[PDB]
Amino acid sequence: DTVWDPGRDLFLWAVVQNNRELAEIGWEQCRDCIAAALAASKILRKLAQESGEDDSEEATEMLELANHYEKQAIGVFSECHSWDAQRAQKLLIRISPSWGRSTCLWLALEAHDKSFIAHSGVQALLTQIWCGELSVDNPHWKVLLCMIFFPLIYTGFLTFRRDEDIQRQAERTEQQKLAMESELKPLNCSSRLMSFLKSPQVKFYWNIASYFGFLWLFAVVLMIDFQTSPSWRELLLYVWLTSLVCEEIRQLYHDFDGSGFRRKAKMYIKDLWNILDVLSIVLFIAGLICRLQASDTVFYIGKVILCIDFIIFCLRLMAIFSISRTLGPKIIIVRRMMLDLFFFMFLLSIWVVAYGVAKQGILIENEERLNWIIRGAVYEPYITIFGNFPTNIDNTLFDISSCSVNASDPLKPKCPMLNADNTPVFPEWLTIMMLCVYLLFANILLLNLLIAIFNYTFQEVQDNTDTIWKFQRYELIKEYHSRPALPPPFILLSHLILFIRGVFLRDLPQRHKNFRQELEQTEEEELLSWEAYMKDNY
Amino acid sequence: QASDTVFYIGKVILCIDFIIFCLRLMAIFSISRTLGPKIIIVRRMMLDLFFFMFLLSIWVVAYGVAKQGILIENEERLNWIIRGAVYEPYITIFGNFPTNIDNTLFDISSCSVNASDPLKPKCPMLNADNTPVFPEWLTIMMLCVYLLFANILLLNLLIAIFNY
Repeated sequence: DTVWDPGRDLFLWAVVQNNRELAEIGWEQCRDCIAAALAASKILRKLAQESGEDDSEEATEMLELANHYEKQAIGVFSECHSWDAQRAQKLLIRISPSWGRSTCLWLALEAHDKSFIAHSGVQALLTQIWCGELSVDNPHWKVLLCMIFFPLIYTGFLTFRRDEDIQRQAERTEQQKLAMESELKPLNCSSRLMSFLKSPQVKFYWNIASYFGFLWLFAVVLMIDFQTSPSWRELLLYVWLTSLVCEEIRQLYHDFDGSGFRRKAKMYIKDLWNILDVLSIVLFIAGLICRLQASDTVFYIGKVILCIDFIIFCLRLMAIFSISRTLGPKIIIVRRMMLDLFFFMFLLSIWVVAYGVAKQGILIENEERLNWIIRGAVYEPYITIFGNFPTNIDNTLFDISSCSVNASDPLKPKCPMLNADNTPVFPEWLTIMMLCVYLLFANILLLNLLIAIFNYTFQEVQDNTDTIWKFQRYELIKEYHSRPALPPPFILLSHLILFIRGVFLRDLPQRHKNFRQELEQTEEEELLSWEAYMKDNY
Repeated sequence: QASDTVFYIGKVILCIDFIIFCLRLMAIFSISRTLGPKIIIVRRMMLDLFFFMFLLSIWVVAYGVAKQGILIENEERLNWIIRGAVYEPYITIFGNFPTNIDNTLFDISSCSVNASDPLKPKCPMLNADNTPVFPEWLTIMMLCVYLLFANILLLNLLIAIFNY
């Protein structure tokens, strides 16, 4: 390892001391370019976010320089993409031996470069990867219908990359022959299908089908099949849950940056949507302990916890429907304004408690029943505000309250205090006027402010959305490419097969064999000379 | 065709087609400049509603299966399962909130028998006589959180799409 180029030594020495006029000379000397520019971007952003004490320097100069080298990298790549894209992707994938055998895409990905990853060629690369073996630009309706009937693929209803490239190559050859006048693999017949059943667009649909199947099975075990002893349906439930846990654990340790511990754990625990799986897998096991404990009263609470966890297992499907571009920026706007509602509800609750304590204090004597105090002080006003205003006026002296006794026990509040017989000493129209002022302040003045917050924020947030979704689009795609092909009911058998392959003591994976690529010698030399010529054009 | 039962369905299809013959008049009232760009805006945002309705329907099915699973034993009647699991929550969400609290132990449900047939659901399971073993205020609190998430958090997003 550690091959010698003179270029990166001078460039690195110029970069780490934050000197612009040396670095702009150094970059024109480097053999390969794009990897160097993105590497300098990552070095400077790490060095800025670590220092934090010399506020002026790190706050201005290093971030300006890092954004500048980001702009240089985008410019060089967009100049290479206009020429001939089919070598541009190989430029984007390859291992660069100069910078420590890391690739180029990973450097841009790690360094939080939102602007380089939104460039059109890299999005086309990700779409061509996620799209699998079957060629892109084929509409989803056809794809799902081909998933419905398996031999329609062998008949041919969706186009393929191999045959399109063969036809394009034959057309180019015919064009060259016609201009004169006046390499590419052939297509397989049987393995067509087995190659179709590995693209991630297929596995996402089979996994979402198995996820609806899990919801069906859990509902039919929870409502109908529950008993004090386990059935076969509940055993199928058990094993299918543990299969989901096992596939999550095996997709931890087989990712890239696999060497070492807790880095991917620190990556995973950071964000909000992982909390749901982390809660639910624990609470399910708590339910199984309580379920198997086999007691008189505990069995009830064990059913209770599991009925609570079904809400969570239903709730994490909405994050799965974040993938689509149409529903992508919708959820983040709902996520953004969650915080204000609790403080707003608190502000309203102060007002309703005040109204209730006043109302019950005015025309009612000291009542010894604390449950009647709370039910007529917080509850009845909180139930008043949402009813309709002609329905809300429910005010007479004597309908159901009883008070000759201290507190008729069977659900009777204390009567209002009376001066004349069947007459309130307090005028009823004072109650009417007070209730009108109260509900007038409640409806129009509070909730319309609450509404008014959301519309302005929604209008304001529109401009910056396009990028973060693309970054998350990569954050999704890499998972399913490292998942076994079988649906999750059988992921246990493939996990066992993977472990039995693993204990064989032989390990030469094709794991990410379309992410990390190592070139031959002459292809690399001609490629680097090509891109250096493109930089000198730029 | 002049049959016993087909004549009914033949009247049915024609009564369906009258909706369509009434529906194509709105496209005729696209000619005027005042009503011209109005219809295209309605036409543009049709697609999102189905996905939004699906997202809401997941939440209501979850709530219903939880609610009927908690305080009711295994019921053999599949029609009662679907009517108390999908329908009663889907009818709950559009009623008014004081009207929505319709919760007592014993009004119309009958369960000494496996399933009184004439439109009677199974009774909630009881510990004491005429008392739910499950506290009623837990049902109240759960329903408050449920309708709080249903009203303000979903449909205002649905509204917010159209204005922008």
